[PDB]
Amino acid sequence: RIDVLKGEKALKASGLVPEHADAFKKIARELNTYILFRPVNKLATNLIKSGVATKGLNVHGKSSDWGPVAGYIPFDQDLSKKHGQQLAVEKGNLENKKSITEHEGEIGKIPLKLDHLRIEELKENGIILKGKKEIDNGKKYYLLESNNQVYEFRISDENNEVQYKTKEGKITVLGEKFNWRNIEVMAKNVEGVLKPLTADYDLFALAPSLTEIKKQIPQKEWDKVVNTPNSLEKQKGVTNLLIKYGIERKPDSTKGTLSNWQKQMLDRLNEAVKYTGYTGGDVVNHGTEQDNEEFPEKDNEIFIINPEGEFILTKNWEMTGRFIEKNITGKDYLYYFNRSYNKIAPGNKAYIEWTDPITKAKINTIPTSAEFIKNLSSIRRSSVKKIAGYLSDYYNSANHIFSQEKKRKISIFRGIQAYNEIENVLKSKQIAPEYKNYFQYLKERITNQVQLLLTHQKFKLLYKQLNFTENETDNFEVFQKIID
Amino acid sequence: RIDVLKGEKALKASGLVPEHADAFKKIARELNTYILFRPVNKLATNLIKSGVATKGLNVHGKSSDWGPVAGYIPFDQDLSKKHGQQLAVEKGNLENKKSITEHEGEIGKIPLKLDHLRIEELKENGIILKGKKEIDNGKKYYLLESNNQVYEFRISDENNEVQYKTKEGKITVLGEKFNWRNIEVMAKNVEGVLKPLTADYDLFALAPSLTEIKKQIPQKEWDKVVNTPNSLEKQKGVTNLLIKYGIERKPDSTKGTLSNWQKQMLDRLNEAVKYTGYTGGDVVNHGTEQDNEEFPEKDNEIFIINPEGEFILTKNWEMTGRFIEKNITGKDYLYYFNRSYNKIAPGNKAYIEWTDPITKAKINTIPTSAEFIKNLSSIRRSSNVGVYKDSGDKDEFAKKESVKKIAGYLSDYYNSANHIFSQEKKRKISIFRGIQAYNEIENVLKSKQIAPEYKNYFQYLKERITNQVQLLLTHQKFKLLYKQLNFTENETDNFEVFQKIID
Amino acid sequence: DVLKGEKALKASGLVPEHADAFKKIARELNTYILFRPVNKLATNLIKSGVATKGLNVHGKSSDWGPVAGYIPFDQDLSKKHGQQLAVEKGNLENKKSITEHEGEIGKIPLKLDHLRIEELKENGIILKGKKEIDNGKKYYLLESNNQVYEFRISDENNEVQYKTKEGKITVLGEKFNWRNIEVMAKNVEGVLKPLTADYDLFALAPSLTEIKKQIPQKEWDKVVNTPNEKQKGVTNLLIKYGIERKPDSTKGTLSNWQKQMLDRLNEAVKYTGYTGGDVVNHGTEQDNEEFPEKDNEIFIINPEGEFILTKNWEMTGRFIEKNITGKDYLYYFNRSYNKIAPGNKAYIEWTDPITKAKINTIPTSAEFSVKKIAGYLSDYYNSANHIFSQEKKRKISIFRGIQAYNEIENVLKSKQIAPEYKNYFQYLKERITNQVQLLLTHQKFKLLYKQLNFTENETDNFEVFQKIID
Amino acid sequence: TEEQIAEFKEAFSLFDKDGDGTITTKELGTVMRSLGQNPTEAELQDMINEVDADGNGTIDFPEFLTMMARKMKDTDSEEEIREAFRVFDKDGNGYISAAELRHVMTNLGEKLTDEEVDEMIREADIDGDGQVNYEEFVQMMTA
Amino acid sequence: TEEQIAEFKEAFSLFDKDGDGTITTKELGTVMRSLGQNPTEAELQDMINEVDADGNGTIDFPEFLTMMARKMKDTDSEEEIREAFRVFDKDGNGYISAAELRHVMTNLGEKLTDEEVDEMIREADIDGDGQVNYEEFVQMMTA
Amino acid sequence: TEEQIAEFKEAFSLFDKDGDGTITTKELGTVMRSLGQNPTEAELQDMINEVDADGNGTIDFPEFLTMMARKMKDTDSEEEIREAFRVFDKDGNGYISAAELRHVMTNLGEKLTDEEVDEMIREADIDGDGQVNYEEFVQMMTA
Ligand SMILES: Nc1ncnc2c1ncn2CCOCP(=O)(O)OP(=O)(O)OP(=O)(O)O
Ligand SMILES: Nc1ncnc2c1ncn2CCOCP(=O)(O)OP(=O)(O)OP(=O)(O)O
Ligand SMILES: Nc1ncnc2c1ncn2CCOCP(=O)(O)OP(=O)(O)OP(=O)(O)O
Ligand SMILES: [Ca+2]
Ligand SMILES: [Ca+2]
Ligand SMILES: [Ca+2]
Ligand SMILES: [Ca+2]
Ligand SMILES: [Ca+2]
Ligand SMILES: [Ca+2]
Ligand SMILES: [Yb+3]
Ligand SMILES: [Yb+3]
Ligand SMILES: [Yb+3]
Repeated sequence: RIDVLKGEKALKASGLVPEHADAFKKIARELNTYILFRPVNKLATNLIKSGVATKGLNVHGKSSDWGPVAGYIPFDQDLSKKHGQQLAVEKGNLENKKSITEHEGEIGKIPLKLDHLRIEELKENGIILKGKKEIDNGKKYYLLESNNQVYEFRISDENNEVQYKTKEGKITVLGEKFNWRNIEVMAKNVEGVLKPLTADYDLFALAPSLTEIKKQIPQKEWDKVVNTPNSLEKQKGVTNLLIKYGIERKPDSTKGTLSNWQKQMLDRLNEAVKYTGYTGGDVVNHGTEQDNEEFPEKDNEIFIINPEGEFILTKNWEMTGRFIEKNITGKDYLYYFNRSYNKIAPGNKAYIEWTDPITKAKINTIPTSAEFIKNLSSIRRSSVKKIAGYLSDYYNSANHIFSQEKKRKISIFRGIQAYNEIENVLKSKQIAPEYKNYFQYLKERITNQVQLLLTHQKFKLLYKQLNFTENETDNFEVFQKIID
Repeated sequence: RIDVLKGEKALKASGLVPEHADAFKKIARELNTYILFRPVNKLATNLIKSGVATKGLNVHGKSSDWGPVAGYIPFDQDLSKKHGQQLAVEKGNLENKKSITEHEGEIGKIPLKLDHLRIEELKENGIILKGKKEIDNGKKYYLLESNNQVYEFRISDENNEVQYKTKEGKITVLGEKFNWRNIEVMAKNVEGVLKPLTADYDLFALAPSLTEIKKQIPQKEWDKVVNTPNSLEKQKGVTNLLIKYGIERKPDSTKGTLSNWQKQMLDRLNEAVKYTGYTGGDVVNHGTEQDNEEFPEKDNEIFIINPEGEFILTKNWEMTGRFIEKNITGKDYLYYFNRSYNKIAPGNKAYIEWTDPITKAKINTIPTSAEFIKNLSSIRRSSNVGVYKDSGDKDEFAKKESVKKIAGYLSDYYNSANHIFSQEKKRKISIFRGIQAYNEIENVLKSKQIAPEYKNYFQYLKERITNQVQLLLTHQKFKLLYKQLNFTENETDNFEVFQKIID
Repeated sequence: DVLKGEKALKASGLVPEHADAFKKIARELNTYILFRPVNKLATNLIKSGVATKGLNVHGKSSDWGPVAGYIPFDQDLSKKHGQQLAVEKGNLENKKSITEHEGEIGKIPLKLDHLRIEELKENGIILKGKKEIDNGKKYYLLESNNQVYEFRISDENNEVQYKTKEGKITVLGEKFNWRNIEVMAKNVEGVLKPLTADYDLFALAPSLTEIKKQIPQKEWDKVVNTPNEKQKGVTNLLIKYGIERKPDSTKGTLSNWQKQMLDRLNEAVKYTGYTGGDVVNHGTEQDNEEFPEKDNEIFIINPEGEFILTKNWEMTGRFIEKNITGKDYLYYFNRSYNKIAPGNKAYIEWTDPITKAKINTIPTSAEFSVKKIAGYLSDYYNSANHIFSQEKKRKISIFRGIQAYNEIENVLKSKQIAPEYKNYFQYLKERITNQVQLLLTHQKFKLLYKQLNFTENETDNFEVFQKIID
Repeated sequence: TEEQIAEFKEAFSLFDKDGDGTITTKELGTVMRSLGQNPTEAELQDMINEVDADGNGTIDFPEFLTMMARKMKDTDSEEEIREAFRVFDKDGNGYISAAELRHVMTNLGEKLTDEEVDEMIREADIDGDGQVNYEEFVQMMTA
Repeated sequence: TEEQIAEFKEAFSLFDKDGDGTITTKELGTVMRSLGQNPTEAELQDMINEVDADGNGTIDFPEFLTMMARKMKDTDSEEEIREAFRVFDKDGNGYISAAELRHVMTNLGEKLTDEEVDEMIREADIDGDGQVNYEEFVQMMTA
Repeated sequence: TEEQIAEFKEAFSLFDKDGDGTITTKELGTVMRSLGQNPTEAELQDMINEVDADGNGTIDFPEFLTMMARKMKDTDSEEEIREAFRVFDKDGNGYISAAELRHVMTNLGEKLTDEEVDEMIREADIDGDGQVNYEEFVQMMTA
């Protein structure tokens, strides 16, 4: 039992527009595939529902969750959710400036106008309050308050444009100060007219049923594998067929990096919400998060819609991990996790951890020469050949003509072989402090692996009785008998 | 009508030393040229007047506007105006460290000494207050206060050196904490002696009279161009002199990037203030801000001195724009605005907007074959590079309909050959050429959705081509006359019907 | 104006026993030992045998809250608390330690042992407060005068957890509920053990005798037994075995003798009962050229065995000057001093006698048919000069200087000379002036320049000047 | 710059029924013309002969990229011109009018007649709109 | 990437009794094999002949660095595979079992018999542990 | 190393009545000497003959920049020396005195006489000031 919210309560925290979510159950079910969304700016929801357009990959400015511009994409990113975070604000603005220039006529900015109804919406949510009136150059304004301490906001009675200025003696994060001026918001060009943008639905991950993936594979391209006398070169093409149509992903022009089935699924989603009335366009604009390798966001609450059509909301990252494990990656569903996890994401240096079974095993599994070499590469950030060779001997596909009983033997030996060509390197010179550890490590691994193969059938115990001294098909003779 | 301050009140906000400003009226007038200054550290003014030297391009540390070191250039940039801004402080210091090392013996730092009179000046301005006395190692000190909460300052009675330390439990922006220690200030080497520096007069922009620029042109060279037949090459001749002598600029060694007339004007300015007594040296050390393309500063208040000799102080950027528009760039005066405006300044990523007519009209203007082929490049940043030919998945198709014609047809629109025809003719041949391109384009979109953004580029061209044509037409008589025209068979025939259609 | 004994040791941060133990080595090896400050809240942990951080861990320790004394993974819980850039730079460092050194370094939940809480209560760092129950689990709040975070400890396993206060925001602009406090740890025998501040050594100044002892009796002889180079044969046997330093990874850049001196220091501490291995993991700050730290208080233990604690950098400089670099002891100061350290752009100043008496002159351009460009004019220090007599030299010298006085120097009005060059030549001239009066006063520049007229090849005026020796 | 080379690359691959990337001098001109230039047949020879010693008449990018790397030297004044345009346009309407052309001229000494003026405008005018737009002002300054 | 070239550099200097840095084709294979590859003698010729026109049989880094700069193109799918491995391994034990191999298969249409299944495992299995570890899953998908 | 090359560049162009940038071996020495070096006529040949196979006797920068790129290897100890100087100078006056030279020596074993000492100072002394300044200490340590 995990502690996750369900239905109504969860949808509430998801941020998606109810109608849209309900509409999504349909696709989740029909296509038997889990749909997971990253949080959605709650103050964005209503805007979305009212048909406002959402931001695509050509807009990386962060939305706002406070003040009159709440729900929109303020040009001045210190008015966004990243308010007060110098680096984020700065990185945020550069992004907007880029959106404005590298995409002229595509994206632009426009003054924020708070419609009569929106002010109301905001009053309820307790975000801002229409206050006392003010007159400034023969012009009528009405102050708009917020518990914020740096800025002061007001709205024009005529055109309903909102303006803001820095408070007395107060200073912007970027160390600015200014008087009354319009609040610009990111907008996209729609039919020659510039229309404001708002948060979109960011997909955390799409987990389809293996079967659903099958439908992606062409009926005779699969048979040309299924129906193959051989077994090895089959299990390969069957896997490569999973990859190509199920796993592999590619950088689309504006949809970011996503796969092909994902592209479809994407369209179904946007379709679904348009049938409900969404006239803003797409609500989902790109690949998913597990492919967002440069700037991974680690959210606490994930909103999941299972192929049943139910609503679940993981409470915390650790939990989201469980859910995915118990109900997806462990239940015949296609799933791959962000390649940056367990590494330092290049873009924002994020370090999001995730459970990776392959690693778990590392401790009991001797390495391939490549890994062994590539471990000597990334160990050069600050020298002998029979080892990497032997490791290449351990993993030899030639073994596919021998018997398990044989295999273990030849392997058990090959391991002991390497454990030797290694033991003597350390018996040799200290070389580099960290290189010493690498071998004390290999040793243990090689040890465990061997010791493992042995308990499969019958380490150091049988290590005192073996040869080092004169090298061909002879030192291997004694061993044969030793294992029996 | 604009809300700008004038005279005395404006001068007050300008920061320039009164005498110096008055002295400037002279040059503004005499040379019939607008002079615009960026704000000047008000707490720097008096220091300047008292003959303190100003900082040149070899010193990028920011001045201070509070505390005892107000007006000077503190080595510890957290004592400057950028106080409390970690990144700015840090960037500020690196700059000082550089000034100190990459310019040894040229620039240096020295302890700040507050002269008996300066303390007084500071007391009036309400910056610091001489407080209680203190004795610390047999040495007499007098506390100096400030409404600041991080630092504490005191001054030596003997040599008048000011020291400062961080308050109890308080922490520096850079996360430091230390006890009493001298306040060092940037200084320059003058005759083997190190003298303190202060804010200089940064010129926002210099707008001279076209005529004044004429005096720059050698009367002979103006002749070898004003004396010739070719009516068209008549203008092009002056245009290039106007440039060569007033528009072009170059990177000087220490004066940054400025033009030649500007170099002169610069000297007149420094001359002028020396006539009044300024013994510090130059008060103006660099080209104007309009050439400061890497790190543009966007100030709110600009101080302008018109060729009349009056003082104006724009209240805000938007206003400064108007002023310049209504009284300079629209009144026969030479003016060019920072090339970084409307772009992302490379240095500080600033994005200062300015009104650029050329653009404000590129909506009713048809693109150049080049002002197109180049776009196709930029828009090629949202895809992978490979082969222009054969871009489809199918092997039966290898070409995006109207590949080059759209370009050529644009090169046809802008043909200098048209200089032998009549306007009436021109509009016609052009109006057509446009409709021609609007076709070779319309069919590209009619062909395949090629790239999402490439689609927009054409929906754009379309509109433009549209406006341009529709514009030429209302000059004399769009889609209305688009239904009745040929596509199907391509030489001097589809052009015949058109002829009559326009009448 | 420096603290001494007990009082100083108190401020040093070292574990008393360890310091006392150090007197022994300082004395025995006649060598000054200088330590940079040590996190006071780290002291006790060290003493209780906790392991210290080596160069593979650059996260900063903490000096407040339950995690005080350790290396929090979340660097906003460290001493750098509240310093966005430092926190961020700190974390990246931890992330790196965790990844680029897998299985070597790791992180683990912080557990506050029954005694530690007590220790913390005395130091007045945290207080065990009211109880709390959260999912059938028993917790006890731990307070701190901090305003951003809130801490609690589990009664079962004694794990400490923390969360951000209501409406409060992390420096990095975060907010989260209850979660474990992870701490940097190193792998020890397959088990992950927590780390703490080490004993970062400031400097080491051995009795000049000691570096001799370092030299092999042979290599020394082949130059001391009248092989007179000697004059330079010594300095080089002084360099290679006393000044020369080189990288090393586990330890950083340091010197052979230093390496040894390390070992003795470490061993020297085991004896007191220190379990967690080494406390001195790497070369001295004077070789930490990329990211120099400028501390206020330095802890010094003189070859006598006494304890001194400089109060401030300016003072630490004096101490070193009066009692070390001026008293026959080997010492070299961080090569980054007086320069902009590359790594952190630090600019720590130090007194360089060489720059002291910098009123002298040599290959400048350090400043960056018909013979006029050629000729021997920029070579004041003519090696071939030991042939002349001290008098000739001082006499000829002045001449060579003046030779440069009006060389190509009077070119003060070549086209448009920048105040930068003039300033130099000027200065240079200001040098040649003093770089003469001395040679004079030794045995008697603004003396007589009217008795000098250089309007011909230096050879012609050569005779002149020699006649001016009067 | 990146865009620079990027631009020369766009046109180059615009017309090239060669495939791999090698055009002829029979079209080299059209390229430089579509890319905003008006070279004379005399200049299209002394260059395609200095660097192109192949004697085959085949041209690719690396070669072309270098030719442009020379011409675009004392002509890259694109800026100065654009600024100058803005100088004439007093009313800031985005176009240069006769009245405007007058002032600039008269203020520079050359006093022109309402006739001569209107002559220059028409000459420079290419669309017949009765005014000079930047694009036109450009051609007129670099033909 | 840096590591990429860094990797090719590690092995290259691993075996080279030449010194300066020049090996032979008599060992070129061993190198590519120790670095995780199984090239055929037919491919080790048509390449060492295109770039190596020296006719000496001497090879260095800059040359080798380029060959790898081609092969590692439509094979760098290391990721996709590694991910696929994780897809089969339902129990997340780090190894692929027959039972597991079954599901993936049956769920993809191909219904296999407890015999055929155990055949595939045993074929792919290299150590005889009775299961497929990533390393093995890799070889089986590459070699 | 920017400054390094920058330094070798300063002197190189200091004397060169060639113009473009090509000097002779008749002056190559003067260059290396003005740049702080004392090479022997024997070393100024075996090098200007290995890299300079032109047989013309013409030298430029790229060539020179490489020669220096070799000599400045086991001599760049500028640091170590400078530090050593500071070690002798106990009084921190910036100069090395006989008294000082004594200690360092006696403390290193070699007990010298007030005579021998004063001999070394004078030998190392170049200006006759009766003391050794860093510059001098340097020359004395160069060879
Ligand atoms: N496949 C992908 N390709 C590129 N970027 C991606 C991909 N998937 C995710 N990202 C990164 C960011 O997705 C958009 P972004 O605007 O940053 O979302 P957000 O931060 O949730 O919006 P908000 O700020 O409007 O709340
Ligand atoms: N023409 C130019 N070329 C290059 N840089 C320029 C030009 N004009 C201005 N600059 C750049 C920096 O100007 C000086 P700076 O001293 O940094 O000004 P400031 O910030 O107003 O000084 P203050 O800090 O002394 O108040
Ligand atoms: N010889 C050297 N080589 C390289 N780096 C060095 C050397 N000597 C010192 N350093 C740099 C930093 O020493 C370790 P560091 O962990 O940063 O100390 P600290 O700052 O005192 O730790 P603390 O944060 O735990 O109090
Ligand atoms: Ca106009
Ligand atoms: Ca026109
Ligand atoms: Ca498994
Ligand atoms: Ca196996
Ligand atoms: Ca001395
Ligand atoms: Ca001397
Ligand atoms: Yb998104
Ligand atoms: Yb300035
Ligand atoms: Yb350390």
